[PDB]
Amino acid sequence: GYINVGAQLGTELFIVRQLLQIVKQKTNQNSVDTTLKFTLSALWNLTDESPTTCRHFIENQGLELFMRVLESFPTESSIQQKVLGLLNNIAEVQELHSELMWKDFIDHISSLLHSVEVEVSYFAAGIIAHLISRGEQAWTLSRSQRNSLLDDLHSAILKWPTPECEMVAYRSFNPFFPLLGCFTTPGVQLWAVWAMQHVCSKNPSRYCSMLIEEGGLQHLYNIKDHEHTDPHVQQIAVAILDSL
Amino acid sequence: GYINVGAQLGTELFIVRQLLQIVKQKTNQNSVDTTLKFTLSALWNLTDESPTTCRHFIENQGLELFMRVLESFPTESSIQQKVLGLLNNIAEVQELHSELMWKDFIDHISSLLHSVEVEVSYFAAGIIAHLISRGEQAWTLSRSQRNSLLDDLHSAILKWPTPECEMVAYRSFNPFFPLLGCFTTPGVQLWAVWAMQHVCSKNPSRYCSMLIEEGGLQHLYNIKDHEHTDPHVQQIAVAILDSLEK
Repeated sequence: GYINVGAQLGTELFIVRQLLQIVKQKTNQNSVDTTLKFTLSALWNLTDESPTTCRHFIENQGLELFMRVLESFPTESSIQQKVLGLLNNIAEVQELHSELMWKDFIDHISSLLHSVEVEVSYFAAGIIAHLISRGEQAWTLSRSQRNSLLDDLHSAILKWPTPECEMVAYRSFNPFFPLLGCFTTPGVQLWAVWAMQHVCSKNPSRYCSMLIEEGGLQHLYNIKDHEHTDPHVQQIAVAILDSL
Repeated sequence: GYINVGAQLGTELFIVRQLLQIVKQKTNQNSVDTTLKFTLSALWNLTDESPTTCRHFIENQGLELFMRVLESFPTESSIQQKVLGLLNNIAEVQELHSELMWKDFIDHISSLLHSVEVEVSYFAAGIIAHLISRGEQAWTLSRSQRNSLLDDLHSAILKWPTPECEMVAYRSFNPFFPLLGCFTTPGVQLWAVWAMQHVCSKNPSRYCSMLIEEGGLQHLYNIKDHEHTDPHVQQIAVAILDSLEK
């Protein structure tokens, strides 16, 4: 039994609200506890493929709470991966795009995009890739930054070694397929195919089939035979292809 | 994206721990507020048809804390309803039966059975009907208390007025069906049939179809033909029968 029809949703957004509180007290205490990392992980996981959870996160001042954990724990890369991992999930939500066009934010993840630790800059890239993928009209901050970041995206990826373990898990590749078509912005394209290549080669049982069943092959073959394609994007896309 | 495959179980049992802590903190400040009430509601909903959550609750000192909740707010009937609704979900998980064989726990539930609020009494009854259902074998507490609870369970159900609104929600009637076959212990069936009639009465669009789909009719049709049946248990049988018969 449960309390009333339609009440499970309110319970989940309440849980979000309480987790964010635990984040706010751990940050006031400057206390990098296991409870705090458990909490950032819970938030991260609850925003996976949940625009509703993501919008609740934004409306409870989450974006500013998290800019503040990034500034309070500058040397904590585990904390930085979970923060940015969630912000990557937010970045996937189109209607939340304007909410992320804040300058203290872009400027911060833009710093993290140049972290040499792929477990941190992979998600900073994901955020940026998703935002740029809208671009033109949608970019309401420094048009020089968008054009700058588009090059920093493309070049940070080239430097990335392959990760030790899996840094991330996906239930679906659908949020990547819009990126795959962004020929005019090759770093956007390059993060998506790099992302796909990474998870497929670490755990092909789960992901190679997922990739094929959601039509990913179509998109990858589409990059390949659209031969006016960035060569680094072509490189990875044909490497994902000849592996299936 | 999310942290790693199969990690939603660790995060949700972490949630159960953090909610229990908020209960502990609100109880400690005598703060009966929206946070406390949301947190009880959250624990209630999270234990719905979820033996892992029920077990994590018991393994993280849930039972002790919730009785400390009943003892701290003895007139807060909204708190009591939520507390007893969770404990009713736990009373459904047979693996957990023994963990609820604590006389101090049962004393609380027996006492709340006599509440003048059906919204509170209904859930004490539910914990009791399920526990008496497990059979005199699994009842590691007194037999003189097990039987008196059956007389009280049965006589309480017949005192209850029609509640104003739906008191509870369910996704499946399955946990009730074993209760329907307790011809030995009538008040246990009476809770089951009263509860089904309550939700069909208040929300037939939802429950009249759910009850039929899950094979509830044959369980009721068992009660209509078995002639050595409790009369009150039998009359609710037929009234639900005809109501479901559209």
